[PDB]
Amino acid sequence: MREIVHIQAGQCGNQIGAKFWEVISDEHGIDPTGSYHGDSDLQLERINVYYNEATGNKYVPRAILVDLEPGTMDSVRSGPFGQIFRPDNFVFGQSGAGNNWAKGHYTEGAELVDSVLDVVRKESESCDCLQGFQLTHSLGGGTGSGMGTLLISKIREEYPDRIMNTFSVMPSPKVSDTVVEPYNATLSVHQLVENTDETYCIDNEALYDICFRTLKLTTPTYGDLNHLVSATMSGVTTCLRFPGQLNADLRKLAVNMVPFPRLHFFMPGFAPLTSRQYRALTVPELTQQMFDSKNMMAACDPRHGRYLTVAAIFRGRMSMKEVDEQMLNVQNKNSSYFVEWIPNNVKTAVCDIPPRGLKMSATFIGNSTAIQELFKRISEQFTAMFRRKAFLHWYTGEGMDEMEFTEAESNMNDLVSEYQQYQDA
Amino acid sequence: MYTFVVRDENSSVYAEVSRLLLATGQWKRLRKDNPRFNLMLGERNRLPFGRLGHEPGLVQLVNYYRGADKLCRKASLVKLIKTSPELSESCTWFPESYVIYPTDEREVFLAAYNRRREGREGNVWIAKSSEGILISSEASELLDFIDEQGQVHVIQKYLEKPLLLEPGHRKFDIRSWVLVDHLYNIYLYREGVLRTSSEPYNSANFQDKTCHLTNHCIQKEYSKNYGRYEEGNEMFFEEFNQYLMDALNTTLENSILLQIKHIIRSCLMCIEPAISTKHLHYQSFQLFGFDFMVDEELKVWLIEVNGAPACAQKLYAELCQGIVDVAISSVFPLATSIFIKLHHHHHH
Amino acid sequence: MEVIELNKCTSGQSFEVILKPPSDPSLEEIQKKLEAAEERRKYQEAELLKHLAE
Amino acid sequence: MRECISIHVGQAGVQIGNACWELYCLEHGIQPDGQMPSDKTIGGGDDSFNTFFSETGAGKHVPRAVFVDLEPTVIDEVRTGTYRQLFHPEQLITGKEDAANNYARGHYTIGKEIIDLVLDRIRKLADQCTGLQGFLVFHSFGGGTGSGFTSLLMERLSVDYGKKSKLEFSIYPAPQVSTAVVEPYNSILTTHTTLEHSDCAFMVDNEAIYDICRRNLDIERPTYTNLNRLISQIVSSITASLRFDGALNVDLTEFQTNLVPYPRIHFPLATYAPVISAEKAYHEQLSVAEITNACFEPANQMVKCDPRHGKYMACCLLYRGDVVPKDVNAAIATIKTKRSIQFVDWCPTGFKVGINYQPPTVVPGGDLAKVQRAVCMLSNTTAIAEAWARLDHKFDLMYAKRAFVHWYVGEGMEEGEFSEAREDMAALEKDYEEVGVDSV
Ligand SMILES: Nc1nc2c(ncn2[C@@H]2O[C@H](COP(=O)(O)OP(=O)(O)OP(=O)(O)O)[C@@H](O)[C@H]2O)c(=O)[nH]1
Ligand SMILES: Nc1ncnc2c1ncn2[C@@H]1O[C@H](COP(=O)(O)OP(=O)(O)CP(=O)(O)O)[C@@H](O)[C@H]1O
Ligand SMILES: Nc1nc2c(ncn2[C@@H]2O[C@H](COP(=O)(O)OP(=O)(O)O)[C@@H](O)[C@H]2O)c(=O)[nH]1
Ligand SMILES: [Ca+2]
Ligand SMILES: [Ca+2]
Ligand SMILES: [Ca+2]
Ligand SMILES: [Cl-]
Ligand SMILES: [Mg+2]
Ligand SMILES: [Mg+2]
Ligand SMILES: [Mg+2]
Repeated sequence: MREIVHIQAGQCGNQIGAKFWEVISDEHGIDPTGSYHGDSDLQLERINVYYNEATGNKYVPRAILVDLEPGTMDSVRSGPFGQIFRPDNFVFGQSGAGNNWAKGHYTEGAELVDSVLDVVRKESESCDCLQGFQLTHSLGGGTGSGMGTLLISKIREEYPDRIMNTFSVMPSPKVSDTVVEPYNATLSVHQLVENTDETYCIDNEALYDICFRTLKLTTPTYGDLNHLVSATMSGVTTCLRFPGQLNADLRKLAVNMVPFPRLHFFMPGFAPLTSRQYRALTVPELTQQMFDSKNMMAACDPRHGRYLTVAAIFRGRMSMKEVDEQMLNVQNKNSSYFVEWIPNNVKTAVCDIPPRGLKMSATFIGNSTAIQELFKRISEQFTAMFRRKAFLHWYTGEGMDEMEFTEAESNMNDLVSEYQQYQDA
Repeated sequence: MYTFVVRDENSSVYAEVSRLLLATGQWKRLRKDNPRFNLMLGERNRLPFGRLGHEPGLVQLVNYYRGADKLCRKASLVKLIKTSPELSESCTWFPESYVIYPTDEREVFLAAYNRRREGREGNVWIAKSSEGILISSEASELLDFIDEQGQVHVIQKYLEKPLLLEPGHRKFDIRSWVLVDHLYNIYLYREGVLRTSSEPYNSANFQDKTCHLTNHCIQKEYSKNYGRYEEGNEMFFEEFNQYLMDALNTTLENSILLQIKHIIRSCLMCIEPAISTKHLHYQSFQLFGFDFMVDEELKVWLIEVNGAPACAQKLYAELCQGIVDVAISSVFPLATSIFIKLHHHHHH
Repeated sequence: MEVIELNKCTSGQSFEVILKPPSDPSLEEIQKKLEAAEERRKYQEAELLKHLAE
Repeated sequence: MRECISIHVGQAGVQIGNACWELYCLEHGIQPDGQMPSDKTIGGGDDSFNTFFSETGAGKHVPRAVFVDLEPTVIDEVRTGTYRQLFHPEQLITGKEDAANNYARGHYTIGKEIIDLVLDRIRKLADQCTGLQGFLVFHSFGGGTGSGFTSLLMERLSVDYGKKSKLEFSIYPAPQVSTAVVEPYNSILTTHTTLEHSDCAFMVDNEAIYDICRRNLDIERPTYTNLNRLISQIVSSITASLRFDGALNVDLTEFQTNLVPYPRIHFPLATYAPVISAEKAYHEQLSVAEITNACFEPANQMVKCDPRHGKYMACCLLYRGDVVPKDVNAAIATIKTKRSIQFVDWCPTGFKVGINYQPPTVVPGGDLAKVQRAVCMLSNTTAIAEAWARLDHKFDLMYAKRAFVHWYVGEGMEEGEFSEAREDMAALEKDYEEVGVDSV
């Protein structure tokens, strides 16, 4: 369990994916040219998890960039860390997907998917011990949604014994491009329920509310939203990128977080919430905030459900004793919100290296049954249109039948019911 | 905010404790299977002491002493007294008792029974199990009823010369409530009760068990004078004391209570090293109910110890408050004591 | 309180004190279990690749 | 002289093994490079220390140990560490990917493709023995390797060395340092499969070691380094009789004879004292009576339980330091009249005592202060069944919902093995109750 193969698909996937590599490259002391200029050796002890090592001790991200149009991928190549990425790992078409899941999954993406798998295969063959894949994408578009889930199905066929992880961005009407986003999302969730081990549910609804209500950003941009995502992604991958005992690899994380195969949709949290402050935050303050609903990246009330499992990660120099005390304090004072039939379902890790700009930070990963509120929301938006078969001609024109929409709906409604089952157990 | 759990729904005492705790607004009740608790109001049977004191960040307390059943079982109590050097066979305040199975002591029981057949002495004994009582001077009868049953019984010398309340010429027993906290401080509730008999005692017919058994249950049913002299055959200390002062020219403290405090302390200091939670990973407290008898010589006799006692109706409010004050709030502080601390350090 | 079997040497000594007197599967079977588990894995994987093939 | 082979499995087993052999070397005066000046028989011999060490013509003293771990990072630190010279490369065995805290993955999946290698590497050591006693196996209950692979190894060792004895040093799971939610599952599973193949197993609850470190060593948040150095002292006390001159517990067979009358009930409770902080500026050294009295305090046990509410089947007192039989008997006499110590009717109420004049050795720069006398009591009490009750309860809570079960089934295991293992534990809990409790 060493190498992870990163993939980023579509506009959203490549933009958040780009920021992700900008952030962790800084943490690991890698510069835009791929040279190491760090001070600590904690930075290079598990660098091979995400980076391949070339001659001159250059470090190249094990990342594959995918899109059905060259637009966003031209921007990435011109971006801050644009030149770090392996040129051959840029795989793109020309037609685009037009925010159509069917196009990314069945027609346009089918034409491009084989060339992506050729790059995935190249990377995988050089891995001493490939542990799995992590994908970044949105579910509301066409490429990242349609082709992303197609890649996942293909990767599982060729690598059935490796972990499949995803950072999936959920669509919200408050931050919407098109009206067919619920369709694309529902079709995608059906794929994710079956073919992933662990999905970090990142709700654009939540990212917007945080920027608006908390960070006091009157007019949030996608750039502002991504500041939060890149911070969350850096957090939840901390245990993977640095020396540690708890959840140090993708498989061990899945075993601790996933009591049932389908219930692997996680609610990420982060503290302190930052925007592009010098407040010295105490451990009790980190613990209170990371568990605060206003710090959750999925617009769900944790008090409306129960925690099946939780993974907390504190970063920075702090009292190990105090961290343990506070983590026990929240459990004991809110024991009703943690299921009693999974004893000690809250595991905690600590890393001496904090993220950029902060002295102390805390990342929260929770498998709550309250996540059903997210899927319920999409289901209502879905049904509102589907009952009148509105905007379906975009999909039937690509060869899809209405039956496939009906099935995808039923399976997501089942997922909701399964969460409700264990919320009352 | 402290947390607790209830695992004994049939406990009147700790049902009131549960109520009082909630009223402080600083105690929250969890589900009875939630392990993250500070306090357990546990069950009577097979309380899982083995699962206590293994929750990080929680000082855990329970309302029972593991191993306290040694004192609260008929057969166990007899064995404890006769085999414990600090109690010994030379125990002046416990009636002559023998454990009988349907090891056994049937052999030795008859030995002393003969000296009373020979010695012309009152050879009456009572048999009981830990319903199911018989009183007779004939051992042949006693041993038969035990065999007719299917559990362990104990034969005990029946006090034929009990003290009798006048007017009435009637029997009684004293009930004292003792609280042992986590520090093993022995607290005697200053309010006891006399479960009196409402029928005149009669040492000619030991089968008419209504003037012989002072049980509030047997009295409220089988007796026809229930509630004549006192409300529900329950005389309290203020009255019983005045009676002793007027009739016998003595006080309750002197003539009886000295012996009671001696017996309570002697019984609990005996088993202390076997049940103490001084250096344990969890801690225990418990409410006990000692039952005593008083002969005509104003000598006190221990009958039994109850490990799960109920209280007198008008004494619940005061007693239950005292339990929270001394046994619970002592370990879990909130934001003229009703007890007498039993201690004595005689140097020799 | 009786001491017995007292043994002494340069590096130490040992004894006993009494306070009161008295009042497998074969290699074949293992390999079958490991293989039976291996085949159950192969079946579950085959069912997956069959589902994906569809 | 008869040899003993140590076997260390998984992170816990390996890292504890490191601490033990570090301590063995200091106690025997063996340097990191394997040389031992005090040993005058160069290139061989059959002294008591040769039970754990072999010899080369160069004068190198090599542990009769095998380290196994399904991933390399931990054992790699041994290959590069202070005692890199001490071990021969073939003694250190590593896979590529681990069992991911999954018993089934460690037992069935990954266990199958490395088991033959391990046995052959053990066979290499066994061939160097003139009269092999048996094996000491160190591992954790919670880990996938420590639980899954160990059970497979214990089964095969009973096939290839059916006449040899097998002792366990098992780490019982504790949430304060646990790394998985499914450690209860792995524990019941490995205990069930290992039960018939183990002759005597010493359980160590990390909870107990953790609080002893907090309480007596003033360590705010103990690390595995703190835990292992303490654990190694207890292991040293237990194995000292195999490595030094004496007449009590001089072979692995005698451990079973003295501590285990009933074979299934083979989990002796260990109690150790005194544990003193090296940072403690002023310390009054404790007497024989004081440390012997401490052996009956739950706060000093390797597992938190209450021996008062159980019964003893055997009791061994292992002293190290300034101790003579007269002081021991005086202490035991005093203790017997102050504490609740009830044996089973079919056993004598007594203590088998062993004394080594050499006091405990401590690691330089370690957390433990050097004391002039210490003791480790090994008592087979039924009260240790509390640990089984704690474990089985957590098991029942999760299994009732089949939580995480799919991870095991996915590795080829059958859901039936869960209930079979649990049923075995139910029988075990019942056996303890019959022996230890009277009908109230
Ligand atoms: N006392 C002590 N316990 C340890 C140590 N290392 C791990 N543990 C415990 O062992 C349990 C996990 O088992 P491990 O030994 O780490 O796992 P493993 O044997 O390597 O098996 P894998 O799952 O394949 O990695 C946890 O509950 C830890 O608390 C150690 O060095 N000392
Ligand atoms: N040795 C004795 N001599 C005289 N009377 C006795 C006696 N032992 C018991 N009694 C009578 O029996 C009555 C109560 O019996 P005991 O004291 O055995 O409680 P119990 O166990 O019978 C009721 P519960 O089942 O509710 O605990 C006493 O008040 C007394 O009248
Ligand atoms: N957080 C975030 N979400 C985005 C971004 N761009 C698009 N989205 C969301 O993703 C959905 C559109 O999918 P998109 O990635 O643009 O189409 P694709 O290129 O076919 O994958 C919409 O619901 C948007 O809200 C971005 O930069 N950041
Ligand atoms: Ca085309
Ligand atoms: Ca030699
Ligand atoms: Ca055997
Ligand atoms: Cl053999
Ligand atoms: Mg777009
Ligand atoms: Mg091709
Ligand atoms: Mg491991």
